[PDB]
Amino acid sequence: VVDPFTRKEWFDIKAPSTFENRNVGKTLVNKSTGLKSASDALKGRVVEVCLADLQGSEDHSFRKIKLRVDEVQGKNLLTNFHGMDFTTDKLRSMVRKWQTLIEANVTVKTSDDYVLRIFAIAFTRKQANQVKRHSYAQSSHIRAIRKVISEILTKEVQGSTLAQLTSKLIPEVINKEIENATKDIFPLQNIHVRKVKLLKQPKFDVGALMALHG
Amino acid sequence: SQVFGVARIYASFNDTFVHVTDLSGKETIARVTGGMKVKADRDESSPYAAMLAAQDVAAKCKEVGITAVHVKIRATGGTRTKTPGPGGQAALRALARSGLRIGRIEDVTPVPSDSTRKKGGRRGRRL
Amino acid sequence: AVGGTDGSIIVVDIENGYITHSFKGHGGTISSLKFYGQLNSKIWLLASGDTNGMVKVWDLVKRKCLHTLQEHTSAVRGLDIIEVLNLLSGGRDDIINLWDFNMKKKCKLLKTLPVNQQVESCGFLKDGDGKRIIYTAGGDAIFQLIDSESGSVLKRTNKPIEELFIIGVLPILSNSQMFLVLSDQTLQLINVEDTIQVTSSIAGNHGIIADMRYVGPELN
Amino acid sequence: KFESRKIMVPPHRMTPLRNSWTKIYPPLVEHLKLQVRMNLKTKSVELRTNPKFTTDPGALQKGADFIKAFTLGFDLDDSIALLRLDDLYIETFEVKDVKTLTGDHLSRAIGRIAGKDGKTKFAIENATRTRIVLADSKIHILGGFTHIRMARESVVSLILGSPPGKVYGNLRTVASRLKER
Amino acid sequence: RSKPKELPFFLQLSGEKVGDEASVREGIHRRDQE
RNA sequence: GGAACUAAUUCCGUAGGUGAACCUGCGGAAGGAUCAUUAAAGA
RNA sequence: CCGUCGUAGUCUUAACCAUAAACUAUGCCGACUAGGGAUCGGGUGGUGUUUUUUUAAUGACCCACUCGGCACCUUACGAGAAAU
Repeated sequence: VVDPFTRKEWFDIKAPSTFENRNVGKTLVNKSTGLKSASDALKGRVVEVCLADLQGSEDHSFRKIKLRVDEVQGKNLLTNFHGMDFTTDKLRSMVRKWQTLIEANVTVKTSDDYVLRIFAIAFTRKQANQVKRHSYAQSSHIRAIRKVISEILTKEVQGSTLAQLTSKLIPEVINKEIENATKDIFPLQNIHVRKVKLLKQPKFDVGALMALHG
Repeated sequence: SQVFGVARIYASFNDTFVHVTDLSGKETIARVTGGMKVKADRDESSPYAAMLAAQDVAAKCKEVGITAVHVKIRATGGTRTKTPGPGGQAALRALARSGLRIGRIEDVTPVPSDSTRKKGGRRGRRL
Repeated sequence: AVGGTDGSIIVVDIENGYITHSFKGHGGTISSLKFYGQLNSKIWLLASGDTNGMVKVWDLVKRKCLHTLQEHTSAVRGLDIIEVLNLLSGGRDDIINLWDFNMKKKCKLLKTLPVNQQVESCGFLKDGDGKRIIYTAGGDAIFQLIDSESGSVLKRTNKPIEELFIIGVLPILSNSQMFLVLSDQTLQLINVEDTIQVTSSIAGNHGIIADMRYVGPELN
Repeated sequence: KFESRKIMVPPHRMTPLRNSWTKIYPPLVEHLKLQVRMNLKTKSVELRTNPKFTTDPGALQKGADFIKAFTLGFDLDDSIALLRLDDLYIETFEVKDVKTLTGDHLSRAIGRIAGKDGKTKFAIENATRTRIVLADSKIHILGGFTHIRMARESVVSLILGSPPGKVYGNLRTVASRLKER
Repeated sequence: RSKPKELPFFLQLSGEKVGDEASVREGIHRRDQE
């Protein structure tokens, strides 16, 4: 004899300033009561929204983003970056038969000393005139590709403060410099960041979080 | 346009789970399954039941403050079957035609970079 | 008056099954609506409360939305139109807000009452003369009569040990009889004049009976 | 008041479906009143529902299921059946699911399901009124739930290395006890 | 004794008719001919 | 008990066994019946 | 004609045992006898293709050849009871 819905208070979630749409979704909490409140619950939640819902454009159907809530201000709770994933359906289609797959990754620091591990995947493409279907590189090929990818990724992560990497990933410049330094080794197709995770963030610093929001 | 939540359908064999939550996941909103809407054990998974649970879930779903929903369909997974149960597509078919506008639905069955020994042994299980 | 889940509100005449007029309204769920009328009058006022703290005083003859009062920070569960004009709106968050209503643009917030309970419903009681005590229903189920001139509570009918919330109150008002629908699914009749005393208790439904045991000398 | 479902098309099954395309989209757009776009570069079929032209909300969901059925390598006629009959569903499992088989052991296993000149595979569908697809390690089934459960047991009995004859026995047993009812 | 002797785009099927035994268990054209 | 009335698939190596007309676990073998489709970086 | 509990075991170190249809159910080294297209590795040849930058150098690819591989195809001026 209670009903949970008629007790909680609806809340509004706002995305980071560097995004196509600030508005994201609404959530249910629990009245900020004396002893156990609505303030504590909202801070640790995260939200997975496909950036195509978050950028509008569909040339972005895959690629999912983690938005974590850090601060709150009355029916208005802000968010920052917490990671990026791909979509499972898109990844399955990319793994075609008779072709080499290549992955590489590095754990690396930024300016505003978040620590992250970013990913990268690419596949050997057929030479547009090639009689042989397999088109497999040569391990020696693979070794070199990963070392260059690894090279390029560490350069981007150290240069990017944290938010800048965000601004770096969205237009996928990374994806292309790869292809550029790569095409001298072996063809390759797709080539994406694929997944990035956060594992060590610095300290709150309420000032820095406010700067991202507009 | 709508208010978005998350649908999330676990459809194994021998039962089908439907339950909608807040887009973050932390706070949920109504569940009900196929085992709930019939009594016969044997008939716990069947589409007929899932439809009934899709019906109940739709009611409470719009009873609170949700009008729309993204679904994340899912089989058992792990070292198990990996294929969609019967009453998961039927649980989504009965949920699709209910007004709740849908949007973007991916598969989320846990798939390992394989391992931990499957159950059954060399002979294997179900026959 | 009917309030839709979408927030669109349509007014239907009780006698004939037709809609006199349809109002698009605010873009939110409609928490409650209140009608104002005189056995015979050329003025009729309808007040609608959204899930958010927005009150629109739709005017039926004018067919316009006169006023917007987003003083409230939460959906207005209960709206009471006080007799001439001041509008009293129950606040889900905790704020119960007085208002001044007029046909013309001029309107203002006369007073704000802070009460330590959710305002499930509220009303104006004629008893107590000029110092009308607003009738307030809360989540904690403690009925409160509050001075208008001061924010102090003249009398509180109960605190109940059972953890229940009164969903809504049906009051005769002329007969000074208030019916409270409790979250333990019981109805209490309270007369209106320190602790409010229930004249009688009527239980609508018993959810589960743990055991049946006869007691008392009469055995009835 | 729109609705958008977008399904990826496999390259191997892409050519037959594109060739029959002209037989494919008309029953959708004309018989069911629906919008069927096709992105050749992204190899993705896009089914959009128009509120003015779509009588049933379920039809948009039905259209996506029909495209997927053909996607799984089923026949166009089988895909048409999904729109016509609701009771028809598809079941997919991995041979590795029922019995971990390596190399040639897997290969031969597949043959025991197919049989010489498809004879083993064809008998199960006729006696179970269903449609089966033998992909790589994936097997797909298409039909009524009660029909699929009987068909899955017969297919599993094969994949367990039981001899085809025994499976014929169980098959005519089940087909008899169900066509009787 | 002298006189001589003599579909829909969406198919409609009952739950019992299709493979929904569970729905039929809980389940609860003369005018057209006229 | 007495006496009335009315009604009418095969096999191998290995290990173990108390519902063992033999079976079971682990790994092998075939000396066991391959239909169907298959260019979609078809940039 | 299975389901449940589950001891040893399953994994690892140090030591044993010391055999399998341990099978292509076909000793080793060499030498001769006949055709074809694929493929793995290596090398040679090209005013071949593609990558652009300013042409290259690279790389991947195409053609011809040649060693050495894992295999398949067709056949004989050969062999077999016959499959081969």
